This record gives sequence, structure tokens and C-alpha cells, in this order.
Amino acid sequence: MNIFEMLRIDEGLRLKIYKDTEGYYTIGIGHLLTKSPSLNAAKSELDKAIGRNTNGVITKDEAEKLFNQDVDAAVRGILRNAKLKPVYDSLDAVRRAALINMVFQMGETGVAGFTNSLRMIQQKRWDEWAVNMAKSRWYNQTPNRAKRVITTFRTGTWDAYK
Repeated sequence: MNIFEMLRIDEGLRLKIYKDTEGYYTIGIGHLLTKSPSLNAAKSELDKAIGRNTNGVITKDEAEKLFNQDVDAAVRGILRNAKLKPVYDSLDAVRRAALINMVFQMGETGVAGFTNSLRMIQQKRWDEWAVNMAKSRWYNQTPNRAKRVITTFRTGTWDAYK
């Protein structure tokens, strides 16, 4: 198990534009196109991201290319962030992967804002962190995926993905 395998499981793979639980247009492996209710705007974002007239449908290779880009941005985001970097630096590899998954999903700013959450992680208070994250919108909105990530983060094992 690795970060790629982990997120692919969590986000699935769709070759055509779709709406997520929140109603946002997305494609590929968790790639957010736009928060606008316009499908046409979404189509425009896709074409610009892909570099071709897609008509709302991409190939697997294209999905994979957006995926590599997104995972990369997430790692670089952690690493450039003043609040996230030290957190990352203090963890083992499995827990690092869980943090990447959260940033990938919620974005840098999003994660960097869970002040208390971060502190717990820093103090190594695993269980409390876990209990705590379960109160988030994130967890209430997509409980199964969240539960997988939270468990991963908490235990430092890939058990939830097995």
C-alpha cells in the first residue's frame, strides 16, 4: 500500500464529469473541476486542464495525469506550509500518507486550519484526535472514507485499507 493506491481506493475513477456529495463537478480520481453549478463551466475547466476539446470525457491516461499532478501539489503544499510541514516531519510514513490524503481532499488551507487538531497530532494524542475529527463536517459528509483515513492516522497501520 502507498498513497496512490490509497487515494485511488478512496476516490474511485470516473471518466466522465460527475457531481460529488456536495454537488461539485469532478472528474477522474477525485479531481475537482469547479464549484460552479454550470456544467458548461465545468466543461471549460476540463478542456483547459486537459488541453483539448474533451466534451466532458477523458481517457484513463488523462485521469492518471491529473492524479499525479494533484498528489504532487498536495505533497508540495504540505511541505511549503508553515503549519503543516512540522507536523509532516514528525510522523512515520503511514501517518504521512494519511495527512497527504486529507490535504488532497480538503486542501492545504483547509487542513492547516484545524488548529486544535494539529496540536493533538503534535502532542501525539492519537485517540483524542481521532475522537475529535469524527465531529467534523468532513467526517459527517463522507463517513466511510473519513473513517478509513482517521483510522490510518490514528494507528499508523494500513489495516483499514486491507
